[PDB]
Amino acid sequence: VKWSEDLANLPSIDTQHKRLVDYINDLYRAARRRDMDKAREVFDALKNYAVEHFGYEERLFADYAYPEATRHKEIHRRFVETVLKWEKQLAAGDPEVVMTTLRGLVDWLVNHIMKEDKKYEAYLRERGVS
Repeated sequence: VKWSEDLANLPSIDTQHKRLVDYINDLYRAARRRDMDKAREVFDALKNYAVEHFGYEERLFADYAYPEATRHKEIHRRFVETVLKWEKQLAAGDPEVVMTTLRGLVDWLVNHIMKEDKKYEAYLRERGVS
């Protein structure tokens, strides 16, 4: 996926978001090849990685006393909860269910990056974060 100005952010953050995009692409690859065991494998990995990327941002919020840390962490938390629900549907889902889930993942991620993560960039940049 492209990297518009809104999606853009701190280099180390761009690196992790792009990795989420890679996992998203891998998930589409599995569905495409109609491999549900691989799709479930990738989703699991996509899930753990998102939680670690959230934890990385949250650690930055802590380190630099980011004012809007509370709201942001709760948004992160709700999505994880959502990802866990989606995860159960893949147990008996088909390539179609994978694609619908994939669309939800994409819709949330892009909106989140452009509207929530973007709020912390200037703040962290002016404090020496990269």
